[PDB]
Amino acid sequence: MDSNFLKYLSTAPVLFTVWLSFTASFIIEANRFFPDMLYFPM
Amino acid sequence: DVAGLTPCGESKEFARRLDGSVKKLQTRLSKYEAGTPPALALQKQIDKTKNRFDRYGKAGLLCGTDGLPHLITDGRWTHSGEFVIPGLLFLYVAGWIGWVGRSYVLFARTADKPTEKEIIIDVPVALSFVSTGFIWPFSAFKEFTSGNLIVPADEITVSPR
Amino acid sequence: TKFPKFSQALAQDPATRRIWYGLATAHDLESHDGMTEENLYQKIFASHFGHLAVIFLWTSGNLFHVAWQGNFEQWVLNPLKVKPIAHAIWDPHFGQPAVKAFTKGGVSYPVNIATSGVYHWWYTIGMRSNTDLYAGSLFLLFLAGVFLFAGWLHLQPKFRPGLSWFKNNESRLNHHLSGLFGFSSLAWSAHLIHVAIPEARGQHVCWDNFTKVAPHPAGLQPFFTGNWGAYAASPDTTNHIFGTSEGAGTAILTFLGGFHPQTQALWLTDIAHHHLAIGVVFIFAGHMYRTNWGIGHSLKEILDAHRPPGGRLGAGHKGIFETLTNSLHFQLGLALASLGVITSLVAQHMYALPSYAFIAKDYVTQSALYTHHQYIAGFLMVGAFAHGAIFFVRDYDPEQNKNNVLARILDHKEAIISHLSWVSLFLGFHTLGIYVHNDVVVAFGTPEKQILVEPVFAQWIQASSGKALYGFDVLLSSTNSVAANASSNIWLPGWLEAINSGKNSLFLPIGPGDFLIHHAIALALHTTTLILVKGALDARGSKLMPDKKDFGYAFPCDGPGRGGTCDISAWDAFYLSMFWMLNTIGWVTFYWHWKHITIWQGNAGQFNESSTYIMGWLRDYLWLNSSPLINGYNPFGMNSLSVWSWMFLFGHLIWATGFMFLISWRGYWQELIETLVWAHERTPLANLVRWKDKPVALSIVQARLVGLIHFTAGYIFTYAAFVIASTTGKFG
Amino acid sequence: TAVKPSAQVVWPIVGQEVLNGDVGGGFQGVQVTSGFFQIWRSSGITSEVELYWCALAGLIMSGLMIFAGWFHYHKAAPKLEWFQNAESMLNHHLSGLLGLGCLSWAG
Amino acid sequence: ETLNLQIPSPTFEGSTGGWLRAAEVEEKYAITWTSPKEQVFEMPTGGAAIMRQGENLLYLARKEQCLALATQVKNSFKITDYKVYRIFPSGEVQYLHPKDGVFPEKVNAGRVGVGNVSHSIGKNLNPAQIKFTSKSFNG
Amino acid sequence: SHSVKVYDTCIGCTQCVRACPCDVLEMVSWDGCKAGQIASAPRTEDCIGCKRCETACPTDFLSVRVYLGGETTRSMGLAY
Amino acid sequence: MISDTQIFIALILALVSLVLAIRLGRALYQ
Amino acid sequence: FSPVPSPEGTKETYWETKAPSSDVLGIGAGVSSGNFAAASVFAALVGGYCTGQVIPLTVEPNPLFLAGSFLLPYSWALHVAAWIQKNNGK
Ligand code: CLA
Ligand code: CLA
Ligand code: CLA
Ligand code: CLA
Ligand code: CLA
Ligand SMILES: CC1=CCCC(C)(C)[C@H]1/C=C/C(C)=C/C=C/C(C)=C/C=C/C=C(C)/C=C/C=C(C)/C=C/C1=C(C)CCCC1(C)C
Ligand SMILES: CC1=CCCC(C)(C)[C@H]1/C=C/C(C)=C/C=C/C(C)=C/C=C/C=C(C)/C=C/C=C(C)/C=C/C1=C(C)CCCC1(C)C
Ligand SMILES: CC1=C(C/C=C(\C)CCC[C@H](C)CCC[C@H](C)CCCC(C)C)C(=O)c2ccccc2C1=O
Repeated sequence: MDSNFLKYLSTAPVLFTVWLSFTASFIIEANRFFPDMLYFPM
Repeated sequence: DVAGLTPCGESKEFARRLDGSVKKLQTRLSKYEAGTPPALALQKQIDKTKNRFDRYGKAGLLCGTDGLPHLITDGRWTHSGEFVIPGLLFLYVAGWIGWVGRSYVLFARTADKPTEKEIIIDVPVALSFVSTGFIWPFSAFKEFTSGNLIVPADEITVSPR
Repeated sequence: TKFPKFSQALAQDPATRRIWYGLATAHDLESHDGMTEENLYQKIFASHFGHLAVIFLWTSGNLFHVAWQGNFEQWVLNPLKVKPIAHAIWDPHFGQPAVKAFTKGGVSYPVNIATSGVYHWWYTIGMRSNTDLYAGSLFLLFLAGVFLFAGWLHLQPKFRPGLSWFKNNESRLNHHLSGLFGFSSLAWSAHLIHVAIPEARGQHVCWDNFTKVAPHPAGLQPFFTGNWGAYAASPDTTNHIFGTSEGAGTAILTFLGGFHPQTQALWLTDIAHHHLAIGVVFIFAGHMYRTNWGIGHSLKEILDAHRPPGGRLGAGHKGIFETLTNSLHFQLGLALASLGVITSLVAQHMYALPSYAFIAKDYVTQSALYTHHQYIAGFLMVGAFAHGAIFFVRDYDPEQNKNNVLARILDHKEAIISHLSWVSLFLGFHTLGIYVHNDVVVAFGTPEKQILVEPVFAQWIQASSGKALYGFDVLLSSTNSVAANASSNIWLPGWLEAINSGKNSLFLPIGPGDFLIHHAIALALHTTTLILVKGALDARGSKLMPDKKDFGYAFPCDGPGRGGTCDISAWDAFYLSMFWMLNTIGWVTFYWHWKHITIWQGNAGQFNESSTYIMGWLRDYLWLNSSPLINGYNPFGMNSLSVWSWMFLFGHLIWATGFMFLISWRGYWQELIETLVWAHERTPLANLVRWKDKPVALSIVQARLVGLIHFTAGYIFTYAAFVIASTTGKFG
Repeated sequence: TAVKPSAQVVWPIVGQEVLNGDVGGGFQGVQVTSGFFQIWRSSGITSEVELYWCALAGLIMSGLMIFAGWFHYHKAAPKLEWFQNAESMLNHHLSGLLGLGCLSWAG
Repeated sequence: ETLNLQIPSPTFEGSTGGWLRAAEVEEKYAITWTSPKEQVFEMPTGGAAIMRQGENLLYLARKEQCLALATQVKNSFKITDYKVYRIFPSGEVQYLHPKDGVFPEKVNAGRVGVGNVSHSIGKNLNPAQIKFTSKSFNG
Repeated sequence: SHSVKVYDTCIGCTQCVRACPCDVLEMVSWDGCKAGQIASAPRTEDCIGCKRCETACPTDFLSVRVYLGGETTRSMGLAY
Repeated sequence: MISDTQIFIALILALVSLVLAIRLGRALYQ
Repeated sequence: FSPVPSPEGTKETYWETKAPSSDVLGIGAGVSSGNFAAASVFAALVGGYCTGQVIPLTVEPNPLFLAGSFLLPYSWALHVAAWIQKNNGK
């Protein structure tokens, strides 16, 4: 894959948008399978 | 119980919360036919609402006079799952993010163009750092005691006063 | 060309800026041309007498207007049903419906109902008729004149004190503790024992009969025997009707604790014994310092000796004595910080422990008094930090303060400022985060997913004082405790009755809504402190302006270079913290008033459920209680809440006009004014008239001050109109 | 007159499916106020099948415009004397764009 | 040296941006310059004027207005022949710029330094030290 | 008028003098810097306080310092 | 109730305060 | 800014030694460290005893036990004076 295109995807706004979309996405998935967790179950 | 609170499993106001929440959904369900997509959507919401109320009742949460769960955060172990353990979980992630971010800013200082490493992140090296964060409490304290976390006051720029 | 006679730099300005700046600098005597230190202290001395007379004239007018136009005598007969009158209205802009709508209070003329509580204070301390209200007004008119003459007299050449007098720290402290604080607390104990307590028991005691009416039947014989407890015998019964002889005791010095059951106020014999005890303690305190007879302390010696030997404070307080004595701004800051805390204690302890009879059934007076004194507190607290900033810029000498507590503060100012920055952000992220979580979770129909933290630490403190509401069974709440057994023969029985009735405001029940707002109030206290501390500690210099102290306290900026330096002065951090002070007192008074109006209705559960999200504050407090206020006039008529309805809109108008001075800045306005100057000169019949002062746009600093004043004035008028009209309209 | 227009349906995640209100017609969704339904009836759409063809027609146009922006910057960029033809541009934007736009829409 | 009041003025059609009553009762500023051409320039107070070939003369209300024109006349028309005068209503004409025949950014002998402080800016005196004293903060 | 000061950290770059819109500053001879020249403020009665000189100055802390003072017709930049 | 003569006593004493306030203000003004 | 006055008999009390000079003790500058230490324990015992005897406070408290109870905080200042004198060789 082109190294200048990979250097473009390594730029701060793309990584910030991708990482926080990935981060938001597994919070969303964790609340789909395991909803309404007000407390650590113990 | 604690602070004059009632366990949610025997609170009558918690019981009325669950019933009112389901009556509100059932009257919306009364306007749809059985196999329709709006009927299945609301029937799945009545199942979810009942499950949540059942779980809260059996969890050891304490309800108020208002029938809502209240959190006890004074440090007692019977209630550590409401703040102390979520907090221990948080600080592990937070220190991980902090240790990993700190490790990359120190790497980028030794670069050919240090400010280009911060707007164009060296993703293989930055991923090398994110994996290292799992033992940040040991790595950061050894960093502290080996004189590499804290810089002395006389290498820090301060205002004249 | 001669108005700023104290400033030749302003008196030679040819613009309209001279009039504005001369008015705004008039009281800053230190900056006036040719000011010596002798004259600075002598003008402050006289203008303190002049301020004192203004306070006595303000008080005499309140007494006079109530004696003349009030219904004090009718109110005294039936104090829970009559609404006290402040003064009458004579306004030729009124219509005849307005004249009728304001003719309440049992009188035949338009009047303003009083929210100040002066009726309850004057009743409790003894006043019964209009003729002793007027006698008090006459005394204050005399006292104002005596202090006006004293101010003029101590400006005369022989009566002007020397700087050695003004800086006698030990003699002034001895007299202010033992005489101004202590003896007058003792003299106020005498007034209650001789006048207020007898007239609370039906017996009139005035100048006419005081020397022949004994406060106690035994009478100054138990005092000279050590049988002091004979003065606590037969306290007022719980059947006592205040102002009358029925149910009355003979005691003058008691420690019963709790409230008089009918007035719902502290016992007058507890209050007299409070002032006797406080007065004795203060008189002893006023013997601490050495003046002329060889006993006592040198203040300089105490400060020099308090350097901890571990060396963690450096040189300690060596040289603080000279720094505080020579800096009036350092003295002012200590006084304002101390005064600011007290006026906050006054607001907190007067709603929970009221001393005046039948007040705390005056929901409007109780609300206005709290709101008034917390706002005074926030202003005093800002001023202390502002004058601490003025101290560092102007009066602080780093070479007379080598390695002090003061110099070592400035040595780790970034440690202090960054840790305020962290704690503000720490509080702000999570306090706002929980509230937004609760709002979103409640909006989606799931209020049981709210994060509701029980404020157990405060509930445990309530229980430690005997509150039997949370089952904590600790200290005073515990029946068999060393704490509970110790106070049992004195105030414990009366206090437990007072704190375990849900009929007063002593240690009000708290829950998750109270937890959340206290952490918001904590956020606002640390953030206001941050701006003010950053203003004080960066006042002398920073990295942008390392020579910031050469420019003063209030300067506009250092220009657009070095990135831009708008709001870089220490004054500008006063400016910025004023918004945060207004925000915090808003959060405090919004909380106090909503918690009280819901309790006064009998619906404390409405606060309990709706305070945990922000829409509950918006609809159940601001929107719900707005309706009596905004209906003070409408196309269907008007009532006596029409004035507050107008002040409400008036306050929104002043507040918004302040935005114009804060958002739009000078360059736009100076260029308009140049087009207006052109048009006047070119307009026939109008260019016959010429300005003496060239019209100019307001200065950069002045516009900040003008916008801040408009913002602040709009803030006060709006809330006062709301807190008074919503409480009046509801009566609950 | 009875059904409320709605063209946005939310996923059930954190209780947010309360936003799928009863807009009518055996349907749950977010009520939309942009007036597209009234446009489509004015256009004579009358079925979801034709709405899919309009959606494809937009996508093909969307691809053609991004191609033209690339093409006219990187492959075939007009010279300044092309852009400085104000009489030609006005003739075409009055006659061709606005005039044939109205005439075709009238048809 | 003195302003020759008879020097022709650049062709201008007038504007509302010119000087007001304060120029005829307090002070007025004038700028003269030599132009090799009859060319359009921009007035500091408004629109465009045309400077005549040869010697031009303007009157402005502010000293900064004369120098803002001087900057423009030297940056776009390469005229460095500009002399700025101050004129009082008493008739007194005060030569201003360049003050000694040489531009300020070029050094000249016989210029005495005003405002020069022998130490760096951080060596000033603290305000408390010079309180109730006439002593200056620059050491 | 405004008070304009030049400190002996001036490197003689003449940039303040070129940036001054009111001809307040000029260059005088010196021997304390390599350039042999220092900025001077002989005409501060004409200083309007714009601080364009301070912006132009490249020494770490400004060799030229403007201190805004009493306002006049000249220093308020009034054409009226 | 308050008589008008009593109001007039207050106006006399407040007038005495106005005269003393002027003199204190003139002394402060110098 | 002008001379700040202090009462006559003001002396210098700033110390950087192990213990302050005995001048910080005022009228007790000549008392021995043994005498403060014995007074310190005596005031602590008598003050605690008098305090203990009136913990349930009545409307008739013994005035000697009240006055004697003020010896407990006074003992704190006594052992500080005992430490100061011992470290000054008194
Ligand atoms: C009849 C001729 C004609 C037409 C229709 C247009 C149309 C347009 N020109 Mg113009 N243009 C023309 C001739 C024409 N031009 C000439 C001769 C010149 C040289 C002087 C220019 C120079 C020029 C410049 C410099 C710019 C335009 C721009 C635009 C667009 C304006 C934004 C807009 O409303 O688009 C939305 C409206 C639409 C209707 C979208 C339609 C898209 C296609 C291209 C329209 C034509 C399709 C086709 C002819 C129809 C086939 C019908 C068939 C089914 C029967 C628009 C597409 C501007 C622009 O946005 O650039 C992209 C712009 O910056 N034009
Ligand atoms: C991971 C990097 C990192 C680390 C270790 C720190 C460390 C610290 N910061 Mg933070 N800070 C950072 C990034 C970082 N900062 C960024 C990016 C900003 C801009 C928003 C700030 C803004 C900031 C302020 C305004 C304040 C601090 C404060 C502090 C101190 C206390 C902790 C705190 O308040 O956190 C607070 C953290 C934030 C407010 C923002 C953090 C935002 C993200 C989560 C961190 C950045 C992640 C980064 C992209 C890492 C990528 C790594 C990858 C390339 C391998 C501590 C010195 C406070 C202080 O001085 O108190 C003593 C303080 O007041 N910082
Ligand atoms: C016993 C002798 C004595 C007394 C009574 C005073 C009294 C006073 N002096 Mg002092 N003074 C004295 C000796 C004395 N002085 C000596 C010996 C010296 C020379 C060494 C000075 C030098 C001196 C200076 C230089 C100044 C004063 C000033 C003042 C006035 C202070 C302002 C004021 O009214 O505060 C009144 C304060 C109180 C009544 C106590 C404070 C109360 C606190 C804040 C809380 C109270 C709460 C309580 C519940 C109140 C309830 C109110 C009610 C509505 C419920 C005050 C009248 C100042 C002044 O104003 O000059 C005119 C001033 O500038 N004095
Ligand atoms: C609602 C109005 C509001 C809000 C929220 C703030 C918030 C804040 N102010 Mg400001 N301020 C305001 C009005 C406001 N101010 C006004 C009117 C003034 C008068 C001019 C000031 C003057 C002022 C000064 C002078 C100071 C502050 C400070 C602060 C901070 C104090 C609270 C804190 O430390 O943590 C609270 C933190 C927050 C509220 C941040 C919110 C978290 C965000 C929303 C996360 C959301 C991320 C999200 C995905 C973004 C989406 C973007 C989208 C395009 C994708 C904070 C950043 C102080 C400061 O910065 O100290 C550190 C400070 O010194 N403020
Ligand atoms: C700097 C943060 C901060 C600040 C300024 C305050 C301030 C306040 N709190 Mg809050 N509080 C905080 C953090 C904070 N709290 C946290 C993190 C908790 C645990 C959930 C609480 C729990 C709490 C309760 C239960 C109550 C208060 C109350 C109050 C008020 C009275 C004083 C008090 O009890 O202090 C409390 C002080 C502390 C708990 C000390 C916190 C200091 C550390 C540095 C904060 C961070 C700890 C960290 C996150 C946890 C460690 C890890 C752990 C999970 C293993 C006051 C408004 C009381 C009140 O009046 O409410 C109406 C009350 O009853 N607070
Ligand atoms: C802000 C301010 C500025 C400078 C500093 C400062 C001084 C310290 C400060 C103070 C300001 C202060 C303290 C201001 C104080 C202002 C005051 C007290 C003003 C009082 C005015 C009273 C009047 C005019 C009443 C007059 C009555 C009359 C004429 C009745 C007369 C009569 C009637 C009918 C009946 C009787 C017979 C006669 C005689 C015929
Ligand atoms: C900016 C500036 C620059 C330099 C100069 C400057 C002017 C000095 C400065 C200004 C500084 C300023 C403006 C400073 C402001 C400082 C302030 C407002 C300090 C507040 C102090 C309150 C305290 C210590 C309360 C203590 C209560 C206690 C111990 C209660 C205890 C308890 C009791 C008795 C009863 C209940 C149980 C418990 C809880 C046990
Ligand atoms: C509106 C506005 C003006 C124009 C306002 C001017 C020029 C003031 C005109 C006010 C009139 C002439 C008097 C107002 C009268 C006051 C209501 C009462 C003042 C008198 C008391 C103080 C005694 C500015 O000059 C300005 C400057 C910098 C930033 C923002 C602004 C800004 O917003």
